[PDB]
Amino acid sequence: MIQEQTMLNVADNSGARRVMCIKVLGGSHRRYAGVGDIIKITIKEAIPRGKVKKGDVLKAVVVRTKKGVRRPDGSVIRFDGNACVLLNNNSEQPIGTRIFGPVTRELRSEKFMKIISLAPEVL
Amino acid sequence: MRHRKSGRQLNRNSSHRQAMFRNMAGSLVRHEIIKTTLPKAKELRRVVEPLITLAKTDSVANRRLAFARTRDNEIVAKLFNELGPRFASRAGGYTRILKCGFRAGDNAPMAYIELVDRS
Amino acid sequence: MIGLVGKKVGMTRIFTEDGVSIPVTVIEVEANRVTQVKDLANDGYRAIQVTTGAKKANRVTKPEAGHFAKAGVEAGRGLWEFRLAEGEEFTVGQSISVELFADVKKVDVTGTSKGKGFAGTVKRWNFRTQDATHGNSLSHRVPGSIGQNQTPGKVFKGKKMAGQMGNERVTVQSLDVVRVDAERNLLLVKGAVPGATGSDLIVKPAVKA
Amino acid sequence: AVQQNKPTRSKRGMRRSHDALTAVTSLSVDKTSGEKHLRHHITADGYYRGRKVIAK
Amino acid sequence: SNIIKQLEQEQMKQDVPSFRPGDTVEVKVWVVEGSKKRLQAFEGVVIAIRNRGLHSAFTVRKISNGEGVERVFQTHSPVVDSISVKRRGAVRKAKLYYLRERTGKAARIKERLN
RNA sequence: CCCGGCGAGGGGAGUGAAAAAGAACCUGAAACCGUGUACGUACAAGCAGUGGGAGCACGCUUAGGCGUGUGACUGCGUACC
RNA sequence: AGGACCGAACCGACUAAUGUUGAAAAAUUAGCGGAUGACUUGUGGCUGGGGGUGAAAGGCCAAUCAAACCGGGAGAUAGCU
RNA sequence: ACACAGGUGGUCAGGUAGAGAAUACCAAGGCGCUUGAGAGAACUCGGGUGAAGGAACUAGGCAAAAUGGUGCCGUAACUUC
RNA sequence: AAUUCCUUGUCGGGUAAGUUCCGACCUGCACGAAUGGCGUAAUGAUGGCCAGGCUGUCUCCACCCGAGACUCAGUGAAAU
RNA sequence: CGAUGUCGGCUCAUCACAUCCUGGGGCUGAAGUAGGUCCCAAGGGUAUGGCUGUUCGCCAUUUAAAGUGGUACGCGAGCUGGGUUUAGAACGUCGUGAGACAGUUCGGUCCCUAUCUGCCGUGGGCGCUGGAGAACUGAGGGGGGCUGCUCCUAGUACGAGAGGACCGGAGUGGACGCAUCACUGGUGUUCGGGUUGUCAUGCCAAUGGCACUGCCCGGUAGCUAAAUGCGGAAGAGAUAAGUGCUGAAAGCAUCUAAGCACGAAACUUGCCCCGAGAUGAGUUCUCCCUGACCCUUUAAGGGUCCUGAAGGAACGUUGAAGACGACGACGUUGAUAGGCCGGGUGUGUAAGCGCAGCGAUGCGUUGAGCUAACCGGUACUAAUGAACCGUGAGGCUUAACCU
Ligand SMILES: [Mg+2]
Repeated sequence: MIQEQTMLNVADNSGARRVMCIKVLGGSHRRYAGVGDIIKITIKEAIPRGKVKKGDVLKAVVVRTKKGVRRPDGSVIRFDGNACVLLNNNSEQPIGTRIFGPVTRELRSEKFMKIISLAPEVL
Repeated sequence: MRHRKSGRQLNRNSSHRQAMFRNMAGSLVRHEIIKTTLPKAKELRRVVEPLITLAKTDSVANRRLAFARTRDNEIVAKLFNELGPRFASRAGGYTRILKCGFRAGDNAPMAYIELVDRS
Repeated sequence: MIGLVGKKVGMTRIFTEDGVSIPVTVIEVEANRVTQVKDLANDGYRAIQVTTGAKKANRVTKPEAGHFAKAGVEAGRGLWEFRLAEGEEFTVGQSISVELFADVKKVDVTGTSKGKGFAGTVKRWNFRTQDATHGNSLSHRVPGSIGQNQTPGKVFKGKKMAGQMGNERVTVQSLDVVRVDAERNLLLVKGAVPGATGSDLIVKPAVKA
Repeated sequence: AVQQNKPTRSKRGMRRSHDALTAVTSLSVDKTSGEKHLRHHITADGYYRGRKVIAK
Repeated sequence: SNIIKQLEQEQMKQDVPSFRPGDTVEVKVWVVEGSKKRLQAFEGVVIAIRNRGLHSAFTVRKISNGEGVERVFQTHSPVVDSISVKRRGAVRKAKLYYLRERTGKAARIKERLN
């Protein structure tokens, strides 16, 4: 459950450390955002030399939420980090190639098959 | 709303509510019958009748219980020595409610609450 | 097609074999006993008046039981009437089991909602509160403006204002039937039916086909 | 926040049209002491449903 | 009630191992993909248990990839398959909310033995 | 003298020309508020009247005829300075 | 040592809410500042209205101040309502 | 103007915690603040708690939240040192 | 510029976005040297801008505790 | 001018159509895709922030779109007081000056308990022509009406390729609204634990009081969203724009004049809800009352005694019902409430004793002790014998049967 003006975590080797969402996507007035979702974010913090840079504006996918997501048995999988993974603005696919930390089955798709392939642990 | 709830506020906060029913039960058991309001009547049903049910076992632990409830050894005495063995067979219903009309100075609906085995 | 009489036994969840927790609501459907069959000749409309259950015999009245006695059937806990669909006939003394719903998939639960008392407008009509700070005096949950300056200079019919919310006839539609326990006269349906536990309910089939 | 006319005293009766009191319907007779009292209340003499419920 | 619990008792799983909070446990859950019902493990520390019969549940916390993964497990769910107490634990409080963040040194729980 | 709290206040009883002179006391207007009678009044829109007028009630009476009170219905009609 | 520091009393009155037919003709509540000094306070004393006094703001001079209050001219005057 | 949350000068200084006339609980001592009795809608007053988010709110981080003790370690720009 | 009309001047900073601020630029409508000028540590319930912390400020409110509101009894205004 | 407060915001709006998305056409300098334009169509929908008091605008990034106006530039007896617009103060500027500047800057009291209309609720009266109790009927009125994306058809029609459809279908969203607490949570100052200071219980032990619930950690019921069910229709009818059919007037032609069709989120419906104060008070079913008499102004009249039904009301216990009313359930025959019993729940191994240990403490007894609203029971208490109300067969006029 991520709204805008929320700091997140960069869960890969894309180069950034601290980002913040500026736009929930996928429909007008969509208030909050969960996993498997595409959001337009800034970059507040990147490494001294990386693939990305401070202040860059691009899309990302959310992979870990503090609030957690549910399963059809009723079970919920909560994390301790509102953490996300960058994407391309246009080809809509990630930048880094080393996923940091575990992910969910709600990420897997034909869309993010690449990422879960690079994932260290899939819940 | 107050759906499926319980308890009565009595226009008092809980520290007043708790310290009152301490002195209300301590007064009652001392005389087995007092005069009070019908609202204060029906809730003291839910106070002393478990204390009577507590009086059906005199453990020295339960000697500590009622003094923790009341801070009055005399009532702790009187429950266990007398009221315990008195009401020792009754499956609840240790009291009786006598709505006795209205109070003079304010039109308040008074009641008499007594014990069953009082005579 | 006719509906049947239920009662909100309570909400629960059914696990499937496959790890899917379906929240259903337990509703019992007793022997729904037909009482009066309204017609075209006397009444102009085909409808069966039914009952189910029973009540205290010292509480049923002489006008009431004589209606049952004319039917020659046990006094229920209440009377209900369903408009008969055509080609669907019944006798007077017939009772009806839950097994009519053995073939449905979606049904409609008709029930009196819970009673929420005198609701506030923000609660009743999903309004916005005003600011709780930045200078607001005494207007933290008021609805603010209600009309206009003088040219339609009144308040209009059907204005969203405060009042009783709930305690009334609502009907959630298209609810999936899950299990028809004809053995102990029960019914499992996915969803959250109106009203509180033990309130009586009306289960018709789905109105949207 | 105040009247722009004066209300008629005819309205004042109509305002007080529902403000009437209500007398007691019947009085419960004590079956033993004979006297009357409120239904579901004790007598003025400590009797209720016949018996001496309280020596006052 | 008398009828509600009749439908709950016919769905509770009989193979439930009893334990306490603070007990390091393993859970084997089902994972289906394509037709591959693989039985994926999960393992960590019970921080809380919710006891409501058929609706009973609990919560297992682990520290995976340096991150605190919490999955609340419904007890009688069919999709969990095995619960295995790998280690009991000597806690006092009934629910371990402070162990959502007490990590490293203060992540330690001493093992119950009575 | 009776009610009442030994009250308050009243009711007798007496006084006096008179107490509808009783001391909150000549006379008691209006506003205001009663209580009773009459008639009207619970599908009906507006300075509240007026004009017409059903009925009821009611007085003379010769209940004819009318007075009186009420105003069913209806025409007309937007206070005053 | 200090128109030194923190901080009670004390002395303020900064912010916000309340209150606004108020508990109150200016206050309460919560925080606020100063708090050995150009401090604060008791008891007196003095300065009088075109005058006083004023770390000045027309500020203050008995709930009154760009000219205090009271009495007198005085039934000021009013091409106005 | 009130049996009015205001104002009013001096004196007296128990115990425990506590640097303290801070507080916090008490003693001595004095009270329970002149309508109650219920009910436990909205709304308002005063409060407490809050998933995820963390100022985006807004004129404005107003208000709230938060910080806060002692001992020790440590401490920039600049400085009129 | 507490002074700049034009004017959201231009450039730079900052922000994703900055009619604000900050630093330049001087084209100073209509700076200016004791009605001082330009600086300045310290100071400030001083103005504006930025961050961290912080959180019902907001998203989007939800619940509960008291005080009223409401019922009854006694009392019993107001302005218009 | 004996007072009609205005900028902007906020909270609530509502209307128009001169239509932004959506819907339907026509033409194209419309291959398709994408458009252009005009017509029909107002049912629904129709951003957030940076900036500045703003409005506006600029910008960032969304949407399917980010319609335009009317409403005292809607909306202060609803809010805000930033802008404007009091007194304080300063600069620029002007004036000798006092002063002033649609020059700027700093600071700068937002009263109103609702009589009426109104509106949302909820009642009482009376009526509906014997009384009563239910079932309704459904006049009318209200709710509701959004859309994305993905896939299929199919990389097909089209197209040189690039690109890429119609139509038809599916799946999933967003936004909204309803139901709701099974789940996820929150709350849960009535349950349990922890802990500080102090006071008290003769004292220890053990408690309690007070310290924002003293400070915490938890947490039942309920209430709750962020939790999760469902909704938006399909269909019908008449249509708008528009497309036609046959076809004269007018030997042709012509959608029109006769006749016939098609045609849109608009309309009527169809869905939900209200609903006989629908005075036009409707319908159905049930139940109850079958006395004596006088009186005169005979009258749809006055009274007396007899009778008091169905039932209703009142009373009590009460509710997931509730401001109060109203509504529901129960009142001994009885589970209505309380207690009780069993449970469950949460809390987390009580106290007491034993043990170890100088002791703090730890271990044993011990998932102990306890447990709010809960589950199942239990009449143990409180739900009284009454009494009350409401009566005694129900006007006239026809007709239509039957006598
Ligand atoms: Mg009244």
